[PDB]
Amino acid sequence: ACGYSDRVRQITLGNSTITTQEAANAIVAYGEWPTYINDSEANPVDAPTEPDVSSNRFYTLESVSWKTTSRGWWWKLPDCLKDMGMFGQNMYYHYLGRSGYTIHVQCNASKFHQGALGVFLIPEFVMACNTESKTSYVSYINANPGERGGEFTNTYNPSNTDASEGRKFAALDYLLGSGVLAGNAFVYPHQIINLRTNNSATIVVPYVNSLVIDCMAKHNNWGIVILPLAPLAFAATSSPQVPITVTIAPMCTEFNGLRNITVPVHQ
Amino acid sequence: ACGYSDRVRQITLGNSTITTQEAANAIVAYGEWPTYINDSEANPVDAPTEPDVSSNRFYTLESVSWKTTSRGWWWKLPDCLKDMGMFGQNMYYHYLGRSGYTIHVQCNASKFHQGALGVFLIPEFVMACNTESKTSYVSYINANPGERGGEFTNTYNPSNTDASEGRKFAALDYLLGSGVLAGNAFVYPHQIINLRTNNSATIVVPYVNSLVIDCMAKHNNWGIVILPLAPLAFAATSSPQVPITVTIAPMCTEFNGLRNITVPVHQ
Amino acid sequence: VSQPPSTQSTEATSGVNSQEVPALTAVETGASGQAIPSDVVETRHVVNYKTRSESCLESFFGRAACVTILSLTNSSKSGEEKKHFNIWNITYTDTVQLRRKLEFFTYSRFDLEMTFVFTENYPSTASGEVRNQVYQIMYIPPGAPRPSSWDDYTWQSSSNPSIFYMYGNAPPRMSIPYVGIANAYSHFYDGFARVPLEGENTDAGDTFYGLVSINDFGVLAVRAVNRSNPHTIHTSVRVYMKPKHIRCWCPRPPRAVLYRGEGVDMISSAILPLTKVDSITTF
Amino acid sequence: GAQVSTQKTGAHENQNVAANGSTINYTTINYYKDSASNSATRQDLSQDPSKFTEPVKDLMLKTAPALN
Amino acid sequence: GAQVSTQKTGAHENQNVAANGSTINYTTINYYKDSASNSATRQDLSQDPSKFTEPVKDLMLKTAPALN
Ligand SMILES: CCCCCCCCCCCCCC(=O)O
Ligand SMILES: *C(=O)CCCCCCCCCCCCC
Ligand SMILES: *C(=O)CCCCCCCCCCCCC
Ligand SMILES: [Ca+2]
Repeated sequence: ACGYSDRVRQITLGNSTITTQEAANAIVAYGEWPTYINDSEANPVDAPTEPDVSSNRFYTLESVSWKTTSRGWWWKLPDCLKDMGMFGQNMYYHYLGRSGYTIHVQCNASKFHQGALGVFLIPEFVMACNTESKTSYVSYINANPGERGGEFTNTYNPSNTDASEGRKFAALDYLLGSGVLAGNAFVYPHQIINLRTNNSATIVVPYVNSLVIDCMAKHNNWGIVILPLAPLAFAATSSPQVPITVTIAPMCTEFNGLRNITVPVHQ
Repeated sequence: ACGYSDRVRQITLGNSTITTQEAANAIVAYGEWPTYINDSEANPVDAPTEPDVSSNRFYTLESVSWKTTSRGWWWKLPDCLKDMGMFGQNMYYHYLGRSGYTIHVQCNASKFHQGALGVFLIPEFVMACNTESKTSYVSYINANPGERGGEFTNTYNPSNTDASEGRKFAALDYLLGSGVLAGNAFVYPHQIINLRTNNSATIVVPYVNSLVIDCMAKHNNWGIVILPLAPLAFAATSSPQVPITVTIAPMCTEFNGLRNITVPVHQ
Repeated sequence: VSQPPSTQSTEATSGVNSQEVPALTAVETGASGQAIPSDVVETRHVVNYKTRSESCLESFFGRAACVTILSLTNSSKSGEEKKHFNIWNITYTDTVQLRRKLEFFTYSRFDLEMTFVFTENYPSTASGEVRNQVYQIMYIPPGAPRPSSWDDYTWQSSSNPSIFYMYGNAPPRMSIPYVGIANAYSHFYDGFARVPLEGENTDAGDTFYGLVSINDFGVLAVRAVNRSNPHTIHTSVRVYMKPKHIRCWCPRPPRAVLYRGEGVDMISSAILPLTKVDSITTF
Repeated sequence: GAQVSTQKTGAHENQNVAANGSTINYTTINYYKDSASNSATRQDLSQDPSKFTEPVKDLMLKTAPALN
Repeated sequence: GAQVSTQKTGAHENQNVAANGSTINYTTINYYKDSASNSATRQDLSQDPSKFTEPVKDLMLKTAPALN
């Protein structure tokens, strides 16, 4: 080729375009690409709404910061987008929604930094609640943070008494807050942003569920988790910091069951 | 036929359906039906968003009331829908929007009532301001009432002083508030709901403009006006009243120029 | 006649000195390591006949695992009527062996083979006489009326599928279709049974979150059909599940720590799977 | 309505080749109207480890630079 | 005297098409001289909802005026 590097890559959807001159290929979850519901697999009989460009584009979440103390981060699809432009509107005005996404995790440093982020895309990412007084005790509000998403910790201190600390996930990093060694989180579609190698991560994911289309406002198909498999490090300070940005783009979105808009409980 | 009456008629769009057992045919504005922008007529180069069912359906406006005193009513497309479900969202998230609609004016009475409403659909419905101290003096807020729309009066009293009464249309009924005898408002696509004859009015209208697509948030292509050419009347009281309901449905809607959402000035 | 697929054989190879380096890679891509003997050392030719014939999901799940143990007591004493029967909630979370295996996959789809084993014994010194026992297992799907007493009209089973065992006979067993109301069985569920709207508790949901909040397969109402005898008798019925004609999707890591409840939930008491090793250089 | 099939090579059996004698045939006759009642589905050794070990978009071959 | 027939598509079964493999065949051999002794009669999905939902004399078609 004319030097078509495996590192350089461009992505486009709607009126949005990502670029990256240091990526490490890109992966397509389970080898399947986003598709629409085929007349033989359909369920809802009403004519679907397929937003196309208006909603199938690149929405960028508020960046977070990687510190030597950082323990990890997490988000939920479609949740962490429920407020993203047009996509959201459609998501909330419809009972049933279906979608796949292209996840692009960014994080540049310098040839003098060290660090390695494990970007995993886990389907049906259910975490344990923080209270050994109850089970599956998590409030909707806490389960669905949105653009902010959660963070992982390295300690487990349940509040059996304080019932307002129980109603939230116990994001235990070395166990994915699921009760499974993170060391095997690789059996999930993933990429690793090793600073000395790349600065981007691109993971295209197809809708996944025991159903064709589901109700987004209740269920988060995917869960995005980023754990520093290698701690950030800089020769200079002993308190280095680098931004990590997450840009998601839905694809092949279609909805059924249109009514008045959904507005969930909030604070 | 199996008795396919010119009176009975059904209409369907999206998940909405109108019916009427006493209509008087239906008219298609200027003889043309709603269409999309053809590759040879296009202007904006970005891939358009065509909502289809999500927005091209039957939205019903708050009914008004026909009184022996009633002088008339008016509304503006797309304005009087800017808040209607999904259509609105798309309308406001995009710089450019294009659409045609199916207008269905309802108003049933009884074989013992009298009355005749002239339902006109006027393109570029510009009315005079209420203040002879200024010209074309109308505030955005007043020009765009929405679901409520305005009302016609039979008197003209400009407020040259009070500048908050000038910034509004001078809805003079016998002149369409335009300075033209309403008697000739028929050179516009229209139907007449004569109570002793029908109880519905159906007028399908295609996009109309000196451009292919325009900016909805600034411009109202059509204007719906209803004038009692024949005063409501009932043998019983001398204060009869009957509801008039307006259900509009956009069609072949497409938008270009997606960005952050538009939120106009309000009170 | 056909030949089962064998695991990669080893073709003989030798030296090398090329710009072809199978040894190096970049796992950042998300792709696992691929190298094999041939790529790294000099190999001999080896004809492999062995097959992963036993790792086939159907083989891996091909066992009647015990899922629960129900108890009930046919007694003639005052408050021993509610004891004359029992209602079990259908699920595999009652134990941990089978559960963990299924838990290897996010979704699964299969037919089920139920097998029941009854074992009766004498409680106190009421070691007297009692005729032979005849039990009844009645499947009560979600929505069907449940037994009030060990003998109210419900045990007619004009529609509910019921087994009738005559203690001493072969362990009754039966088959069940894939009954899920989904296109597959969901093993996990990152969602809530319903959507809590604007004006509600700032905690709403904590009650209805987790697969458990949406899944429901009904219950098994067991009982002895005989009447109460002088001496009280105690029976223990064990439920066995073998998922057959199976297939699963999306692999996930195995449950590493003890199970708390039906959900993922962990207990601070036991969350140290691994084991301290003297040194990183301790063989 | 019976269907004969090949058995699973045993102890003193056909060279792994499972192609020696009819003495390795077992008969099967489904007795119930509902498929669910049938024995374990036939052993299927098909597999595509790649959807897990290499779901990468652009394909890379061993001998090449993983990162070009 | 045995009669083979198609089973009821199960879990991991033929695409609903019930037209995939002889592995969906069940055999039946009536053993008694009296029909009454036989299993459930073969599933019959025929139906004429109209004798109940439309036993009207003159037929009317959806799209027309029910009362002409
Ligand atoms: C007469 C006995 C009837 C037994 C009915 C059992 C219903 C089967 C439900 C499926 C349970 C296993 C599925 C799962 O939880 O993954
Ligand atoms: C195909 O089935 C022809 C071979 C039949 C051989 C007889 C098998 C024994 C009877 C099978 C069960 C029938 C149950 C009614
Ligand atoms: C048709 O019936 C030919 C196949 C016979 C196969 C043998 C089935 C076993 C015997 C059936 C019951 C006979 C009772 C006297
Ligand atoms: Ca081999």
